[PDB]
Parts: sequence; C-alpha cells; structure tokens
Amino acid sequence: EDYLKCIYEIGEQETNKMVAEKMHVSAPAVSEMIKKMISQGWDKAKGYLLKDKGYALVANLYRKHRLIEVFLIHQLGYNTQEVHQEAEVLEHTVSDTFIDRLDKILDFPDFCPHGGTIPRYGQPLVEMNTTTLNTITELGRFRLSRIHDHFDLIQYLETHHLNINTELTLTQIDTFAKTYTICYGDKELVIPENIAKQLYVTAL
Amino acid sequence: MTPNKEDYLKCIYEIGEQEPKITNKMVAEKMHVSAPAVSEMIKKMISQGWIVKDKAKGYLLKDKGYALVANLYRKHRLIEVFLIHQLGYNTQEVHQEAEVLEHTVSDTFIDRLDKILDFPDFCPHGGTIPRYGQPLVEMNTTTLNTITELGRFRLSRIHDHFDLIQYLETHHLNINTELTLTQIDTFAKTYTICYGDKELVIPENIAKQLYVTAL
Ligand SMILES: [Mn+2]
Ligand SMILES: [Mn+2]
Ligand SMILES: [Mn+2]
Ligand SMILES: [Mn+2]
Repeated sequence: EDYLKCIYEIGEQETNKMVAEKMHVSAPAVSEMIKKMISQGWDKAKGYLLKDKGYALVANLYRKHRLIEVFLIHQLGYNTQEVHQEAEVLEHTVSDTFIDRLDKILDFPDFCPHGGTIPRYGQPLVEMNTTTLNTITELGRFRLSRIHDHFDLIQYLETHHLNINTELTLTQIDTFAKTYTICYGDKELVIPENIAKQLYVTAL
Repeated sequence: MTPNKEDYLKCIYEIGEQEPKITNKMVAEKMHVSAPAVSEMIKKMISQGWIVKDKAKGYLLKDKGYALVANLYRKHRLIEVFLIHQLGYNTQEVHQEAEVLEHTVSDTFIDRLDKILDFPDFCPHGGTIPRYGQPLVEMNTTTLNTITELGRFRLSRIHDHFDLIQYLETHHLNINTELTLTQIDTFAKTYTICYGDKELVIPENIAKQLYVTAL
C-alpha cells in the first residue's frame, strides 16, 4: 500500500533485493506480496512494470501527502516532528473530496514545502526538479530546490541549517571519494554521494 | 460507525438540555444502538467518573464530564466551521466525514485550527464554541416546547442531526430564519408556526430539538 509508494521511488533510480534493503520490508513479504499486486492492474525491461492503473493511483497518494503538508506547515505553523506524527495519519483518514476542497483553498499551490510537485486533476506525477547533486560534474553556484519527504533527512538538513531554496556554492568535487563540498552563508559542508542522491539542486 | 464513548457523552449532554429526566430509551433511540450496548456503555462511563446516576434528572454530568464535553464540543464544532464555512461542505458530506475527523485529529491540530478560523464563536447550527481550556456554556437554551406565550421567534440553534436537518431543509427552515407562533395546542402539544409563505405544525418531539429566541 504505502510501501508500493517506494517501488516508484527506487524506480526513480534511487527487482526484489532492492525492495527489502531500501524500505526495510520482510524478505519473504517482498516476493510473496507481489502475487496480490500483480492481480487487478499494476517480465522484460527492469524488475517490475506498473500499469496506468497504478501510476495514476500513487499520484493521488503523493497528492494527499503534499497537500496536507502545505496545509500544516504554511497555515497551521507545524514543525517537522508534528508533521511526521500527524500527516501520515491524516492522509490515511481524510477523503478525496476533502483534499479537493483543500486544494482550492490553498490557492492551488504548485510545490510541496520540501519542493515536490503537486499533481492535479488526475494528472500523472511529473517532478520539475529532477537534477540531483551527485550528477553535477561542473562547478558553480546552485539553489537547493527539492528534497525527499524523509524525516531523518530533514533532521540532517535542519541540523546544518540547510533550508530549501538556499543559495549555495559548490567548491570541491572529489571524484575518488565521491564527495561534494558546498558553501552556504557562513558554513561549509561535505556531502557523501549517498546523501547527494537525495538533494535536488537548480543551476544559477 | 464505531460510536465511541465520547459520542455517548455528547448525546447525554444534549438530552439533558432537551429533557427533564434522561432515560436509557432516549439514549438508545438517539444513538441508534440497542439497549444492552447502551446500558453497558453507561456502566463504563459512570465508572470512569464522567456520569453520576440520579433518579430525578436521569443522569448527571460530573465536573470531569463537563470539562471534557467542553473540549469535545470544541473540537466537533470547530471542525464543522472549517468543513462548511471554508471547504464548502454540504450537510450530508459532513454526516459522513466530520465525526471520523473529530475522532482522529490531535488536540494541537484543533488549537491551530481555531486560530486560522479567526476565533469563531458559533457552530453553523448555532452551537457555542468554547476557547482553549474554557468550559462550555450555551447561549441558546430555550427550546420551543417550553414556550407558553404567542409571538414572533428566531430559530437560533439545532443539533447536527441528519434526519433533523433533512426535516428543516425540506420545509425550507434554516438557522436564523424568522417566524411567528400562531397556534399552541396544550392538549395535542402542537406548535403551529408561520414563516414567509409557509405554515408548519410542530409536534413536541420535534419542538424539543428546536432552540428558539423570543421576538
Ligand atoms: Mn513534501
Ligand atoms: Mn520517514
Ligand atoms: Mn453542532
Ligand atoms: Mn445523526
């Protein structure tokens, strides 16, 4: 269910062995859960291929999630802890009609506070920000546009005071250590490839 | 579905408003639950220090019950305000989702929700919305059935019941509509009213659910 949300996330380039190790799912419940998911909508190419019956459904899941996030943070003045405790339950309880009215209320926002796009009117999920940090080979200065909706990742970011839409400058790209050294405001931070994968930046 | 102990408490409070003595039958018919589950629930409520039995008023709410039903009605009506005055819900979608919402959401969530609604003082049905940590005291306590004199009236409050709202919207009877009490039969206990281009006779069982303000 909410764990099929991340077969699309590892399909984002972030088989069975990839499932169990990424979303800490039970190894027998990784291959034997598929027998239910293959039935009634959603092989060659990669490990698995979801149908349009599936692609459209997860778009509504992210829609619920990010819309609620926008409401909590921007209107209710929530913080990361309260959000991580409240939002996951809210999206599990509220109806489609509820978030549809809410979408209208929020003046139809484009992005999640993390920087993720918000699909509308049954449109498939199309992320505007796709360029991650680890892919950057040239130097220069960028803006942190999008991060993933993970909790501990935001913990890491708010620890180093690295917010969304922050102006930064990439100084060193260690090609052997796969380390990206950035400078923002008054601080300097080195970022491993495993973290740079989760940071979406935009050239300036 | 899954009526919770909180819902029973709200009902007890409501009946205490509309009735002299609170019997178990009225509690069962209102909650749409069989009598055994009603009496068994009352056992769990009277045990946890909410309700005290009294063969004069039927049941009474202790300080803990009043202090809780205040915060409970606060959460319920604030959500109603938001669902309707903002999202634009109709009085049927509310019946489907509002009760589930007030069961799930946090208290801090409601505290913030009260803020973004510019601190409302009234449920769209006329109910009083208490502030944070504040006790519940209604503005409208006068029900139609207790009226003895004739004259003009303003329908100020009802409770959020589907059937009742259906009854009111059918006869084109909204909150804050004006009307005049024409006939008051003391035997049949009927209350005949006239509003605009309509006349409606209201039996005592319906009149007890209509909170009115004189003139
Ligand atoms: Mn997000
Ligand atoms: Mn998480
Ligand atoms: Mn109400
Ligand atoms: Mn009802």
